[PDB]
Amino acid sequence: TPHINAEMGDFADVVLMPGDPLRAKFIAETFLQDVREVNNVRGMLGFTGTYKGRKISVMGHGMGIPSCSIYAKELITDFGVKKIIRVGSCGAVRTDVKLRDVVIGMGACTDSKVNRMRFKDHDYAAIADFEMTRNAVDAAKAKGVNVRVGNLFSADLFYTPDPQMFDVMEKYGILGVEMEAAGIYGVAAEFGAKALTICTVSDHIRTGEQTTAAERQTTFNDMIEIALESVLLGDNA
Amino acid sequence: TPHINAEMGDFADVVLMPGDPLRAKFIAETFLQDVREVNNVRGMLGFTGTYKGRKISVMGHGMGIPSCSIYAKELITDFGVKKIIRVGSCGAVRTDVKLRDVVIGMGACTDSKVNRMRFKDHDYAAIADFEMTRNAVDAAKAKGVNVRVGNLFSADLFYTPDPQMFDVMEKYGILGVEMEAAGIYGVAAEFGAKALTICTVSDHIRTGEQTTAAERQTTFNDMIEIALESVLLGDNA
Amino acid sequence: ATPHINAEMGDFADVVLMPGDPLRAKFIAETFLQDVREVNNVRGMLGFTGTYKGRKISVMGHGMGIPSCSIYAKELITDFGVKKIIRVGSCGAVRTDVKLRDVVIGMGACTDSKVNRMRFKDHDYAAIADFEMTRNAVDAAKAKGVNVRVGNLFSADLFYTPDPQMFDVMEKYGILGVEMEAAGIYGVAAEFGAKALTICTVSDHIRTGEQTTAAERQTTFNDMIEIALESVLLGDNA
Amino acid sequence: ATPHINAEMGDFADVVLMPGDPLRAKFIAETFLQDVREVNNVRGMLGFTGTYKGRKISVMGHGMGIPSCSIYAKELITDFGVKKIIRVGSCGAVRTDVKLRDVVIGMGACTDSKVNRMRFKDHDYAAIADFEMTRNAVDAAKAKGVNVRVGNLFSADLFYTPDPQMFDVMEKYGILGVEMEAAGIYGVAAEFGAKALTICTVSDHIRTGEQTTAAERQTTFNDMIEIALESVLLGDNA
Amino acid sequence: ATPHINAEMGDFADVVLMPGDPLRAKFIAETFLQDVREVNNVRGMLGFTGTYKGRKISVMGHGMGIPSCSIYAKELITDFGVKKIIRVGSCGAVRTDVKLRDVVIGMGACTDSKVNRMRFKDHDYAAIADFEMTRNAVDAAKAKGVNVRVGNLFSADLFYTPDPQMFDVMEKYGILGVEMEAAGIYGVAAEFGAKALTICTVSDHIRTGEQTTAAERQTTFNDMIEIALESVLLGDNA
Amino acid sequence: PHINAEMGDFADVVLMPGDPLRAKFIAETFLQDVREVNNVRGMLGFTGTYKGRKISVMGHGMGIPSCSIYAKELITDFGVKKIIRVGSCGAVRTDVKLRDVVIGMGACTDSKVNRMRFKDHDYAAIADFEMTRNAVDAAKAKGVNVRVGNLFSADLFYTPDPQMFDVMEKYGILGVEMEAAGIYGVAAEFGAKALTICTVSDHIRTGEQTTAAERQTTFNDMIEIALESVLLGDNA
Ligand SMILES: O=c1[nH]cnc2c(C[N@@H+]3C[C@H](CO)[C@@H](O)C3)c[nH]c12
Ligand SMILES: O=c1[nH]cnc2c(C[N@@H+]3C[C@H](CO)[C@@H](O)C3)c[nH]c12
Ligand SMILES: O=c1[nH]cnc2c(C[N@@H+]3C[C@H](CO)[C@@H](O)C3)c[nH]c12
Ligand SMILES: O=c1[nH]cnc2c(C[N@@H+]3C[C@H](CO)[C@@H](O)C3)c[nH]c12
Ligand SMILES: O=c1[nH]cnc2c(C[N@@H+]3C[C@H](CO)[C@@H](O)C3)c[nH]c12
Ligand SMILES: O=c1[nH]cnc2c(C[N@@H+]3C[C@H](CO)[C@@H](O)C3)c[nH]c12
Repeated sequence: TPHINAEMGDFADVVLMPGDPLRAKFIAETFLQDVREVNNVRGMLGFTGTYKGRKISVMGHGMGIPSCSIYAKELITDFGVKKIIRVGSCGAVRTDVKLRDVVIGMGACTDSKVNRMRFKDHDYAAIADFEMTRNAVDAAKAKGVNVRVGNLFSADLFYTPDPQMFDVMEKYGILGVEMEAAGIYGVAAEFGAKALTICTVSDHIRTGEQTTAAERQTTFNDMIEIALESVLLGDNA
Repeated sequence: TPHINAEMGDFADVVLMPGDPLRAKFIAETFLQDVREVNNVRGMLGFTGTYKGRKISVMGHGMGIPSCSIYAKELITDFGVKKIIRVGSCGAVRTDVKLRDVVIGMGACTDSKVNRMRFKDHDYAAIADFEMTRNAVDAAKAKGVNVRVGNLFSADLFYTPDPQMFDVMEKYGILGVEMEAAGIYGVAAEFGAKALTICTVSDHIRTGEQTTAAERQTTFNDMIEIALESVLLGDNA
Repeated sequence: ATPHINAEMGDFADVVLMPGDPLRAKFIAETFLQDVREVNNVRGMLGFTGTYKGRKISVMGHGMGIPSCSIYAKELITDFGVKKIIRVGSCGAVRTDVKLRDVVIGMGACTDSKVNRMRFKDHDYAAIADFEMTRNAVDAAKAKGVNVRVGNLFSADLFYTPDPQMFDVMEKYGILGVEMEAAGIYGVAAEFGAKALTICTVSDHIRTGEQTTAAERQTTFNDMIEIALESVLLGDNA
Repeated sequence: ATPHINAEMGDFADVVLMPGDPLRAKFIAETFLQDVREVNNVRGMLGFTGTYKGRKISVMGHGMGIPSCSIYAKELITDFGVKKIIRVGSCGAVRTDVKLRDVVIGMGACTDSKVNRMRFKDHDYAAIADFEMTRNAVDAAKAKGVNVRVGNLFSADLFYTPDPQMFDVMEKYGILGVEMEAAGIYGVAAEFGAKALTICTVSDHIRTGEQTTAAERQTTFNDMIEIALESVLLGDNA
Repeated sequence: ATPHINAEMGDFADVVLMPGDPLRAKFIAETFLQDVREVNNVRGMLGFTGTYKGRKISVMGHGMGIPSCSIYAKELITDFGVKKIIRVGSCGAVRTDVKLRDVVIGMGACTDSKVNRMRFKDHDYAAIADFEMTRNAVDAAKAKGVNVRVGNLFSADLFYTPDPQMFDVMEKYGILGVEMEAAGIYGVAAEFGAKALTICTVSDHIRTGEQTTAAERQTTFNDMIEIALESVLLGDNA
Repeated sequence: PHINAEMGDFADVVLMPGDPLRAKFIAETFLQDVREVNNVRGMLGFTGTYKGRKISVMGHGMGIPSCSIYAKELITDFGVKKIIRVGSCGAVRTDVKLRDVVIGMGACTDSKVNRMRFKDHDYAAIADFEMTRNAVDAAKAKGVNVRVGNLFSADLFYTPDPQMFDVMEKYGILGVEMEAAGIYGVAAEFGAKALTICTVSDHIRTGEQTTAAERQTTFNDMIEIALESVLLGDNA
């Protein structure tokens, strides 16, 4: 394809995907052994290595539902990928969610039309795989990292013309605003694979508190430990 | 209210709700001790008793999203109910789902407009509470009952003018078609409570197999054992 | 053979009155009809057949909301040969000039349900009653000396609506009562080639909170039933 | 004055018949009314006032389509005090049992326009006629010996539709005629607190392709006009 | 042979100027063309053909609103061989920097109609003009010394809108004028493989309340006509 | 969070491909005195001169949600007046061929973004007229045949509704890409100007495809046209 210049075999059966290809590089270099770069078309870096002896890939998916939908579809159909774990950032709308909290999207709401296009303009509930979600919760408990599990909201406009929607999201308990989960979940169902999104809170939409671009690139490590350990728990169940 | 003729305290903090009030009567009489009838307005029978010493209520919610939304809302706001477990029936679209299989709706798709009305016409992912879902999966393992966990589809028209939509549901891995879960999940989120739907497959939309009215009323009991045992798991943290 | 109705063909009259509440159906049958038999009780959704002034009449609950009544209406028509359904409901008022216990006739029913969009290529289906059944009801009310208003109902999906401002829009557009069923019954009647009408008694005022008791709703809205039954006789004789 | 009507208050009767075609309005005024004066001609949209059997009546074109007729109907109601509008239209049939020159009465009007969604918070507004006006029309037809059907019209935005399959849906749902205006007139009437009814003569059959000529539509659809005018007299007399 | 146009193939030029108002079409033809003949008068929708500087040109009313103009535009294209339509309309301004009598050129047209959703599987169809026709109009305006703005129109279905707040949105997004047709004409031109452009003169200012008279709209918006006619000659000579 | 540059680092005109490596190629190949001004998330951006005139080029990533972020921030935070997207697209018409250049006077879409801006009505996502004319005139001067008309900005490359391509073809859509309608909505929202010019990299019907290297470094016509169009705009 125009998007992935790898050969079949180059990816593991599980791929962790941040939006930022530079965070994918940092993740692979910091957590994995015997790392090879396996993709670089359009600068969208992907890598394969081992974590505690288990093959794991890590590859950026870019920002937004249309970008990540391409990469996730191709990994599943063209490279045999079974599980995708998005390891993202997100913005908090709830006053009881703080910067650097880790949130797990058992569901993802969205203002995109992509799932309506798949589902005859009805409401498709964009959900994670249950066992992957359980694995992540159990991994977080073993690492002593607090998590909340619930709904994300995958937005199409970061610079939204309707900020009042944040109040609606908050009323409905949305844990974090990001731009991808509902898309990845729709692709996973469409093409018969499994996915989960875990995010670290990088911005507070109410308070204005934020992290730097450097922090987002190299500093959200709890979520990656949880993600990797969750894979091992899923293998051994 | 016009729908419930009970006093606060008459209901437990957890209520199991089938659509059929006669199934509610059967559940209470068969599984609970010291049962009392606490509601009978419009014939929508509700009961309260104990299960292994633990206070539990069971009450009908009627058919369809508009019916069950009324009862779920009132139990939460007027009677202090913290958890609702819908114990329903459903129609299968998948070739690997059989009559009497028990399915757990971690999400519920829908063709209703009710969540759009709540959510500014965007896609609200109607999801169960994660811990209640985990409790149900764990209770099923302990009871030796096979389950599948994933998406239900809550339909507004049992007699649908669009049977092709079943093919779409199948392609997206929908485990069962019922008429309520998405509405119950929307209410639970709106009013700050927790819910889960567990259903027994009563019809197969592809094979044409159907159970009788009597079977639906009194024979789908694995789901009830799972529901009740899941409550006890939830209490024990 | 259906999961919803445990009757045999023949058990229902060609005209069925339908309240949402099966206990109201029981009260209607026992109060207004002779030689009554119970003909359905699956899911507690009581139905009955008797005679009114010698004419066969059935009365059966349809439950709350469009998805509930759609199932029962469809089955009565296709499986039991029912020609006419008259919903005999309650409703909540939004207009200042509509009062508790007024009787309102839904020539049309607006809705916030998606069911008619599903039937009609996502366009606007005008959910309307049968014209002659509507005329029969107006004439029967006139003959009884009971005032009625004839116009639009609004069939809501959420009794506990997250958008109460919509009641203002309903009032501005002259909606006579809010209930939860008419637009669904009208869509089923058109889909399956039968006739329907919804008549409702105002049981609540949505602006003021004025309310009737559960017992009042179940046994006490009699004018609408006399109007419904007499309207059937007018229709037979026309 | 508005850009659309160059008449003075008082120039219109409290009842206005409205065909889409200003030349049919001219025909109606010349053929059925006495003491006629022309009261509007802006944009060629001819309107007239005279008397029928002594009763003041106006007749004015509304143009083709919902956006055109919405402008005229609103202004007549709010600026000229009009109480009742009877659209006297043509329509295209989709049913086999509906034939050229049949008269149909639109107790409701479905639509593929977005205008009533704009008025009604994107829900389904059931665009309905006034009940008494409808009854008056049905009764007048009976007195004139003209067979009518009473039911749903479908008010299309696109005469040359990109979705002819929709006609099959219309036919299933018993749609009596396809025109382009009623649902818009009924929305305006409700919005601004007046009463309206649409009566149409079948001028095309969508299935057989048979079409009446322009001249036949302009000056030959007498039954619907006789029905409309007599229906007004019925409405006056309770 | 259509119900809407009583003309023969060849009666129309390959280019037709279309205002909404048939009386403006008459004024345009009589004022600007030589050897004029009337070629349509069905429904009072006057159409004419003559020459401009020796070049055959037609001018015909399209009526108010998308459904009206969609019928005439389609038939001109498919039945009379028309290749270009230039709508020469009026519009209402929402911007503070747009004044009465300004000429605006609609390289695009937004809309609240459902017609393009019906053509385009309920997605967003960008209703655009033909580029070269747009260029020709800009260049003709420069040659005629007439200031123009080129950008988006908004084609409304409800002149009497229940949502005046939308004007604030239009203004934010730079909408140059509110009219009722352009999006519909552009949708038909794309559907049937022809070319269109809408040029409008500001007749009302929605914020200041300034309004031109019916007479002004009919006969005084002539800069846009000079631009339209000269733009055709440029298009021929490219 | 997305751009690590100071005010003044971008020219008033920015060319934007989706591919940051194509941005690098454009800067290296067509501009002088180039410096890299952004690299956050790998989304490379550069500023240099074309025939003496200051010009920037920066990737926008794939899809409406990605490019809407970059375009917004360039306008509001970096004072950018004109954005010219220099993209690829897939053809659906039989008379549109690989390597053909197409100019999006308008962009249709299946995204909800403009509905969210425009009270759920139809916003006609259009280019700036003069930028469009400049590009057409520049193409004529370069002797490059262009078609000018509607693009279609898709949200799903791997669409579940391939029948829609038939509808696009009927309606004359020149190319399918994933960005224009979003960039045009942002430009209107924040009061700037934009145009999309694309090279056909795929034929959606025939299956003809250019390689990834071809997309990255061989679509020169559209770049020459974009840069020359800027000079025409300066001088008109
Ligand atoms: O405030 C926000 N709104 C929407 N998404 C995010 C995210 C998550 N990301 C990061 C990135 C946009 O900065 C896109 O991939 C989605 C962090 N903060 C926010
Ligand atoms: O085939 C089906 N379609 C939709 N729902 C159900 C259900 C679940 N219920 C049972 C009941 C309708 O029979 C309503 O409460 C939803 C079982 N089978 C089906
Ligand atoms: O305030 C109201 N909102 C909606 N419906 C009703 C009705 C009519 N019914 C009664 C019942 C809900 O109480 C449902 O079947 C529709 C009475 N009051 C109201
Ligand atoms: O075949 C049809 N389709 C839609 N409308 C009409 C009508 C009614 N009119 C007549 C006119 C278009 O001819 C417009 O005002 C609506 C007659 N025939 C048809
Ligand atoms: O304020 C306005 N709103 C909508 N359209 C127009 C127009 C343009 N026309 C004129 C005519 C309505 O007066 C219809 O054909 C559209 C001028 N002013 C306005
Ligand atoms: O076949 C296609 N469908 C949708 N977009 C494109 C494009 C244009 N791009 C390239 C890139 C996806 O390959 C995204 O930025 C939009 C080229 N070919 C196609």
